[PDB]
Amino acid sequence: QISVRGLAGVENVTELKKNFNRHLHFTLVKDRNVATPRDYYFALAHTVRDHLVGRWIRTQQHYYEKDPKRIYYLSLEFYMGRTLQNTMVNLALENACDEATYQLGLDMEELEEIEEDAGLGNGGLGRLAACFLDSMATLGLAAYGYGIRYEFGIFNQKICGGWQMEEADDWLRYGNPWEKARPEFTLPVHFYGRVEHTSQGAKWVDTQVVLAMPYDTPVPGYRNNVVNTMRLWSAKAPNDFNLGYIQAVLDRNLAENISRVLYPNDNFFEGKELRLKQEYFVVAATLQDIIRRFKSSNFDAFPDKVAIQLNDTHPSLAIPELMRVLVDLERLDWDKAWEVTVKTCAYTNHTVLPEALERWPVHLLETLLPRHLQIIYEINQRFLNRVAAAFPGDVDRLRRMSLVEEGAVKRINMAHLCIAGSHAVNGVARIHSEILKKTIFKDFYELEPHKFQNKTNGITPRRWLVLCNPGLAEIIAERIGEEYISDLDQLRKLLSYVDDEAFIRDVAKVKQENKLKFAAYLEREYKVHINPNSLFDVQVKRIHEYKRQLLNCLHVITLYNRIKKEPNKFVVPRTVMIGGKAAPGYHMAKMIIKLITAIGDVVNHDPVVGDRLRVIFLENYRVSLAEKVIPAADLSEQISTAGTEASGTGNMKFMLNGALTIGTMDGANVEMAEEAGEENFFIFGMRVEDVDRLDQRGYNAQEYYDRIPELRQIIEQLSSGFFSPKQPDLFKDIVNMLMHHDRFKVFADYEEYVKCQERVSALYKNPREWTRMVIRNIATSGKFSSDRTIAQYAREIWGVEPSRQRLPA
Amino acid sequence: QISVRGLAGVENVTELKKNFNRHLHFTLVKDRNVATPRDYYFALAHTVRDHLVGRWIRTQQHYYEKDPKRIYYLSLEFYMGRTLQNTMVNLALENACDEATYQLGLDMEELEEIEEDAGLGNGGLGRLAACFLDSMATLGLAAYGYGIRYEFGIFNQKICGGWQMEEADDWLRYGNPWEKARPEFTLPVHFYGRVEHTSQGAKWVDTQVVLAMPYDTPVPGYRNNVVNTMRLWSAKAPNDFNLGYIQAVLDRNLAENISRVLYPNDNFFEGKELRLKQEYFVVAATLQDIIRRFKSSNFDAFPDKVAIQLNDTHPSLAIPELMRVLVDLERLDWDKAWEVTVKTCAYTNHTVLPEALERWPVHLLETLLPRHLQIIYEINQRFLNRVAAAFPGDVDRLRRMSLVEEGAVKRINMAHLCIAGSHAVNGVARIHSEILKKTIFKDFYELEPHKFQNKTNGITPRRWLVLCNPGLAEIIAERIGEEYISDLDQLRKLLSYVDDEAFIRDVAKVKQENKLKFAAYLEREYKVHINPNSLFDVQVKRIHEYKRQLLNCLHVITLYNRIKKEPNKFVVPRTVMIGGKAAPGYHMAKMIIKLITAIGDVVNHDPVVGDRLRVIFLENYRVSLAEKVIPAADLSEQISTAGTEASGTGNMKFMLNGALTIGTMDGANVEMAEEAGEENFFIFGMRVEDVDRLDQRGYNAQEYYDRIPELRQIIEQLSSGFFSPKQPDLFKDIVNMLMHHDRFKVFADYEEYVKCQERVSALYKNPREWTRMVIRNIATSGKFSSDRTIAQYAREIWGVEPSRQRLPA
Ligand SMILES: O=c1cc(-c2ccc(F)cc2)oc2cc(O)cc(O)c12
Ligand SMILES: O=c1cc(-c2ccc(F)cc2)oc2cc(O)cc(O)c12
Repeated sequence: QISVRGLAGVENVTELKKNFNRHLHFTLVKDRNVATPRDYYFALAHTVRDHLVGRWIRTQQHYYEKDPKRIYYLSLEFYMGRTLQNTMVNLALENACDEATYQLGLDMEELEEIEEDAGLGNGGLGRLAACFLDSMATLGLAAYGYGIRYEFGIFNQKICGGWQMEEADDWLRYGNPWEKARPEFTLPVHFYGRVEHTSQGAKWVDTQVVLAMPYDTPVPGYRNNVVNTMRLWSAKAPNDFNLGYIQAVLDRNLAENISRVLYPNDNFFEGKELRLKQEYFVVAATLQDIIRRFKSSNFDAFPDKVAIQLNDTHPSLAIPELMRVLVDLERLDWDKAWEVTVKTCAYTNHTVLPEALERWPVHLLETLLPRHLQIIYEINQRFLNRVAAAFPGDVDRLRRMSLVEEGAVKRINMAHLCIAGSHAVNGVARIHSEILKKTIFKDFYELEPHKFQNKTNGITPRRWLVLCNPGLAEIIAERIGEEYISDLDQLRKLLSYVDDEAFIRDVAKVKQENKLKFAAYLEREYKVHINPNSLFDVQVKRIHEYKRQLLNCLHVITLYNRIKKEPNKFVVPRTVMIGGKAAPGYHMAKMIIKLITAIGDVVNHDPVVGDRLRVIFLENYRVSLAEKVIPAADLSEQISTAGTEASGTGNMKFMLNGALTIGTMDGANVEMAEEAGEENFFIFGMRVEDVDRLDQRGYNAQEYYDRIPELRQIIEQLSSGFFSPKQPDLFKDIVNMLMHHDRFKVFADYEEYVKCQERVSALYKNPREWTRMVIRNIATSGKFSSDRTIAQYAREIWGVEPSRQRLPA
Repeated sequence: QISVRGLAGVENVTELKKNFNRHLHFTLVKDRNVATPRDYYFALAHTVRDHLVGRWIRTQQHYYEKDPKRIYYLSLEFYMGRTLQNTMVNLALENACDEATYQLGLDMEELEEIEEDAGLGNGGLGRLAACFLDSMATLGLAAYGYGIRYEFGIFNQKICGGWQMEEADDWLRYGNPWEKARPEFTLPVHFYGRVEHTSQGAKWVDTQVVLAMPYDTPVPGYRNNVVNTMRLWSAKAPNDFNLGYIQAVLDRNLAENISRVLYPNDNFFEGKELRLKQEYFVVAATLQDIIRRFKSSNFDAFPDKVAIQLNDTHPSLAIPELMRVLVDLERLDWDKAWEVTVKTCAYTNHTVLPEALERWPVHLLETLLPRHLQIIYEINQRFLNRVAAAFPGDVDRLRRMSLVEEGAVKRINMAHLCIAGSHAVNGVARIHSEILKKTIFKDFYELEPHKFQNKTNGITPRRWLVLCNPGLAEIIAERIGEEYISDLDQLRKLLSYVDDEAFIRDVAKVKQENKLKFAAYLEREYKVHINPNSLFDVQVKRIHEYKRQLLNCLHVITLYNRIKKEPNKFVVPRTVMIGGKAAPGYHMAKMIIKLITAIGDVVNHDPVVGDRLRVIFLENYRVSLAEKVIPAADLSEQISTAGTEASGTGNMKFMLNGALTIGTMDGANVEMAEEAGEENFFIFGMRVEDVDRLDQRGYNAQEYYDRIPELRQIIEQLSSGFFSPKQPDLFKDIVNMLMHHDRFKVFADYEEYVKCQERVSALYKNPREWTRMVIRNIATSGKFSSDRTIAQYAREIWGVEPSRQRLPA
């Protein structure tokens, strides 16, 4: 059909069809008379998996022969989404499979929809890991993703009576054809026990053993024939475990609970034992595997052969674990073991919000990991000795920098552990990296300025353009070729097309087609009727106070009130779509979801409004829904309070896909506006400096309420029960937070947000100028490719050279 | 190599090799450089599975088209063992695979050893189910095995310090290539709740739902291209289940515990709730599936299209369940629903031992299955009304026959439910069936004499001859052809060879080869050194008081004492091998294992004994060990107290494989001796009538102890600590039971057992006459083919005609 989807050759097609029918018969044990669409999906998945195998075997082979430095990306989260379409894209099989399936009388797009998302992450951090794996494969790095194969990923979200309800995400019920179990590489992980000191060193004894069984998933690079590995551990009980009889067998569950379920908190730390178990489990199994590989190539060369990247502090125990192995098992002296550890490990920080910081109570570590605690204290002592020598007399510095926090309960600051034990610490956007150096890690920065770097986040243009937006991919490719898909900076060439009538027509056409398709998807799957001619105003991301969905709610209510005041006046019609999950125990986040739906109930059913204003809560926001809605968006809402959103990646996805951004100077928004030019971005609100000025004098929300009549009216509607006539006090908690306890200064930005929203509507009245600005955005979106990010990691942290050379087929 | 293993054609072999290499690459994702023997096993398993698929699809297809009466064998146990070799045998692929693997440089026999047993049963009952599936497929019956896919089968048995230790049988760790998950046929099963009565009948409401997900395993018939289905249910939680968050997900375990583990009791009832859950779970899912199939062909024709065979009372709830569906859901009147139920259901009884009888407390049924209880009471009332009309005034009869037993706790007699709700009740050997009519079911028999039948047990000559003893299979086939493998009566033709010098030579040679192979297997796997020239005296079966392993121990100790008395006298050398599992909570059974090993410690280490007497406990007796040891045996020990062993099947396996039997007139032993002639069997001990005479006057063990000096010496050795020098009182419980509380009258049979054992040794001194008697045994073993058994079931219970006609390939 379209060119970027590749060739459908006669041979190729015939072959895919034969293999499809072979899998249906032999793999699925079905004839064409009893097969369901699910069987068909499975037959196709196996057929495509077949094309990976040789490449996967050869790539792993090639790494053994060449022995390059290996990158180990340790994450508790990999937010992969669906694998089928991504695999086809990367193997150039898409058109061939479309053709092959078509000829069997099947719609490939209908089959694609049957695949469960691998929702093994919460949000930005987990998706960053996924984009990274794609880029690392595309850049020919010998890189391995290591995590946990959770039986249950992020919960499926249902709305009932406007409230979020959580359901178990049983993504493995029907089987996963993409993974290969490797039981022969099963490893023991130890817990509990106690430490004996002997003649020749400390001994960790009387432990409980859980086994870690690995599952490997192929990670194909873009058309280079590279297939890297994602290795995820599953917990299994040993067979002597517990071993009246029945109960002992049933108690095997206790041990396997470790890999059972993803904790569904985004930027929130919950200090539960099961969570620490997961953190140690992935670290212990991963490090044994790393060391085993290494010895099949003296520890002096370890950092020349191994890089370990820590995705947040979740795998911070890799630092004490590597020490434990080097010192207790391999019998290296402390100082050498330490040198090796620091040169191997690097730490990526993802947020400055205090409630996200991992601070583990000591009593927990004491019981579960007694040896690791001793090692942590030893690290703390030696670290503080270095600090005291550098800053003699500065006792306050000593307590601020300690890995151990005194207080009610003593805790370990895992972020402090990470900085101490890493040769590099990076934030995830320039402004975030600056804030790390100015504020929370200032002391660490003054001690070791060389450790601190920036690596601005990115997204893969494979999933986030070619895959989800083939029509845009194609019109770009018509003008400038296909090379940009693995070299996104090439999009700058689109700037010479900003005054091309045909290209303007194409850009707008693709946007319109995307909106029609999405509007249809809404009606089919969720019986809702949206005007496709309206401006699509979308905020999709986890529900959070800092992300300020509430600010969007205030704008929505304002438009509503303006319409009612003057019903017979023109306004640019909008569909406001808001979507995301709240963490199950985050009450405020759950109230915001309810507020959103309650506004919809009023707005969507008002006859005077008509199709001028629609408010839709998009249920079950996940990767596969992002792929649908992001291409359909006109306006991206990126409206976190300045200094709170470390980077964001949603922002970049929308820039790439032809939406304009309304946002604060926060996270990568600053770099996006810099790349596109401020005149091509809808910037509003306090800067970082403004927020600090307001904090110095104190944030009084009442001042805003007293001075802005439009705002007062909204707060009164909320309070009086305009939005909740049966429970008039439903939203008392919300009004109250906004008036008395708003950490995120919603009111402070309200006035500038509304004015800036008026400028958006004004530009939308002028399609040509809208589209011209869109082009300026897409054309400058190159920096935000994860290819750029990973090449920066490779060169400035890992000490490896990326490559775009094909392995042989 | 050998003829019964089939042709290895050039095409066949080439083809298997291609498919083997295809699976290694594509299925297992391995090159020949990294593959382990386990990978090789898996590649072969997939390759053989491929040959089943078309046949499986066509057979299921054929049953839909022809719509024959369907047989549903409901068992909580299917003791399948390994599948690979059995599949090859039934598809005639064995030599071809041997050749194909050989050419790849692999030993097929080494690969076969890597397969886990599917140990989804305890002993006789579970193995009977497996043999039946084989026969039903071989006789072209449209038959389905229905059970539970336990995650853990019968525990792996280790001996430590002579004691049994249990380990979890994690048979699914590496995957099962033989099963196909069918998630699309998932069904709800309900538990708990309460009953509302309405205008239109009773309604079971507020239930908890567990899902039943089926896994299908192919059951190939012998060379007829028939492949039937074994469908096993796995328990899965619904996704709204429990749905703070984490705990709700972790609690999904509660529901899935149902299919987690096989209860390891043989002929023992344990009234645990989890066990009742399993019983209902398999019944509820099975019946929905049966009815669904039926409606895709009015309930008047149900029994013309459906037979349900109940393997013991374990699935007795099928009777109230079928009523519940017919009455509550389908709205049939009681009497019609009942007629349908009786005409559909048939009950096989497996034992008369009182501790095996399922008697479920009412409070348990009340809570878990309140509707089923009401239906059971309704059945009871109507049944007792029929009894009162037939036997007016006989109040005692009424209480004896009640389905409900009064007492401490009220209980339901599930066996009574089965007789009431079945058109046929069979025992499992002639003498057992007679005892059912004379004793425990006399009342039921007097009411409905037409219900009571015999169906003498059998074993499949595929697994139990061709597969485990190819060398015997071959020399038989040399004289009489291959037809006997599916028509075992043909073995009678061997009687014309009883005076053939060559055939005598062959029989003895094969026995000798089997003993060499087994003796080697002992050294390799368990570092033990046995004289292959000795008589192999084997007792393999579950450890039980009724099976009288202790009687064997007494004989062993007697030979020991005789040798010591007169060291310099000739005795026929013996290896006594005893093996089997004790139920984990059966203290006595566990003490017997320890006694066995303690005798070995004394006997095997006595220099004066030499290699004249060896005592070996065979660890982890299971199906795949039976396949090795049974062909190697000279003497089969079948020595249960008369009237206790309903049938036995071990007895038949050994008769088929060239061992002579020493046994009591118990179970099928009576029919075996009748088939072979008593002169060709070593019969000893009390008959049934003798046991009854002894019970009438009282069993005084002391009388035996006082009159038999040889016996007194043994009891004194036991007591004084001859066998346990460090714990002198170790065996106090055993001496005590033997002296004061022996239900099984070990002493009563001791004297006759020893004399009869002397006759065995005497015949063994004469190889030619030994072998001639062996031939008379093999030659008359035809009746004990499960083909005979199933043809009897088909004709006299199910109302279907067996067939030996090939389906097209
Ligand atoms: O997931 C959560 C996130 C947040 C949060 C608040 C404010 C920030 F700035 C950042 C995160 O708070 C919580 C409070 C709870 O009691 C339970 C929760 O699950 C959360
Ligand atoms: O598995 C068992 C079998 C028997 C048994 C005894 C005598 C017979 F005649 C038959 C069976 O007794 C038991 C007693 C227990 O306390 C626990 C057990 O697990 C068992």
